[PDB]
Amino acid sequence: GAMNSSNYAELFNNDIKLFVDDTNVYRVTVHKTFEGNVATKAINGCIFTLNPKTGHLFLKIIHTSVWAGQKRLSQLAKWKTAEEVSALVRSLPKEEQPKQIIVTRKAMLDPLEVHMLDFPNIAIRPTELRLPFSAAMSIDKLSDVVMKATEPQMVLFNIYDDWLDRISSYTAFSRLTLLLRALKTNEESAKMILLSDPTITIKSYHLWPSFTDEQWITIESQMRDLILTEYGRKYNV
Amino acid sequence: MNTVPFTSAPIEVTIGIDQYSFNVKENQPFHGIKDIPIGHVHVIHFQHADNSSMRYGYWFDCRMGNFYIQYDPKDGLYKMMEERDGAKFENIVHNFKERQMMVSYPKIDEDDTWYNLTEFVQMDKIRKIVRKDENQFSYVDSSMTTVQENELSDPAHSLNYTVINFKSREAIRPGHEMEDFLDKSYYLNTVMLQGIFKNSSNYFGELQFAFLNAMFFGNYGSSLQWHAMIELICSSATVPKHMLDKLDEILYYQIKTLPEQYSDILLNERVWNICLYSSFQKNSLHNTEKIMENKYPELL
Ligand SMILES: CC(=O)NCc1ccc(C(C)=O)s1
Ligand SMILES: CC(=O)NCc1ccc(C(C)=O)s1
Repeated sequence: GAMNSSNYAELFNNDIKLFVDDTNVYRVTVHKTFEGNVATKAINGCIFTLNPKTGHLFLKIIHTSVWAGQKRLSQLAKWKTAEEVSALVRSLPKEEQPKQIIVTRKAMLDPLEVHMLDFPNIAIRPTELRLPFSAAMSIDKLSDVVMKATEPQMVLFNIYDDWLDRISSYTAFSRLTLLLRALKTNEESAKMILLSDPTITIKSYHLWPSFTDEQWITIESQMRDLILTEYGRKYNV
Repeated sequence: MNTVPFTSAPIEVTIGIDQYSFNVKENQPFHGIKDIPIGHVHVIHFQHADNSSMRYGYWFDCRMGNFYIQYDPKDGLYKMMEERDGAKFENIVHNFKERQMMVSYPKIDEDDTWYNLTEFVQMDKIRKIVRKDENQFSYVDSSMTTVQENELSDPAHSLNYTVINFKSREAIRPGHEMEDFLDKSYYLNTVMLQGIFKNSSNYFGELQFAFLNAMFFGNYGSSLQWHAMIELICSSATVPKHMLDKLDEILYYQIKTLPEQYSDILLNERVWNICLYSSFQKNSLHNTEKIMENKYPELL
């Protein structure tokens, strides 16, 4: 059934699984028309499909042209997400396909189940975890490739850079979720933390800075402080 | 008018005949039911006084033979049987009427209820859903499961209902996943109506058969089937106009006939609110929505 705290380690076993987050598929700016009505302008988005064990993010970029002439776009977006995930699985060799796909929003279950009826053996699951994957567009390099896109495109990123050479996937996932949670709670503060030291660079090909093990501890602690911080500032504690 | 005689009534039992029912006491001198309207299918059903577990009964059509009821003390139930010796049957029936040992099927002459509940039900088609071809009548009881329920265990004792499954390859065309799931007209009209049933009468007959078995026997899988066949129509944007008008009448008389105190277990809140208030057909079932709202506004 659903994925939660009790069965957290399942994400790092050796059954190939993917998380799908659809929260950045359909994105709009809302603006005033000349007549003073409100209208939306869609901007490019992406599907966030992540193998948590290996770090691979199959980022499918959703170009705004896919919404042209379509109605009910928030509902279409969940079905478009499902169609692209289905296409991805089908593109992959049988031995590389998800044994499970975990959707971060329950509204994706029926769209995905319906698009994956050809794959009765892939479990489509929800999760009770509040995962921060919506903050993926606060990763500069991911945001750039989405906004620059002029056509549908899929770009694979390792979201863990080279961390798995030094830490486990459990730990790399925990780092990733703390970074994203921080970025989601205060993007300016979070980014300041990540980049305050110009000597630690992001190697062109990676998403995050080349922190040493001890620098990550520091970074991770500061991200915690931030999330505690904004929590007070939010609730006054 | 036809007759279903009883050999005897050795055990105290509540006897149903269509939507009517009466108590018979252990060894009370009861020899059956007379004046049964020809032209309709009928069901004669039973609930023992000592074990209200297992309602059971027989669908039958008096035009298909001479049928009687005889308690079997080994199997412990009232069994329907066919009498092939037609003169023996006429002789038996006549004696029991003369001694007035039969109850009369008590139809009010204004009352089209039974017709309106069985307009599309046909005993020969009943034999297709309950398979036991050596008898012309069909046995159903509370516990019988459906073919679909058995996919999700004795196939001989199953209700072979048409498989309806909205998240199935049959229901969903490649490339129209969203369209076919949100508007089931393809599944209703092409897969089901054109493909399996052939016509809406057949669709209506299975839907009617499912309801009556749910109501008379509290057969759960039948209730699932009845609700599924409703929801398939209500969730289709493109339904022939005459089918919608007929559905409204079917459901109206079903809701009208349902026991007031059984509505909590026979009526699916989700399906009915969806069908009446959110579905493509939310405006098309005027009679049904009006009787539902005045009789079971709790459910909604
Ligand atoms: C679903 C899944 O994780 N499949 C395994 C991979 C397929 C392609 C990959 C790369 C490295 O491009 S990883
Ligand atoms: C044949 C089948 O499976 N469905 C169509 C039906 C028409 C009438 C039926 C009953 C039971 O009277 S069933």
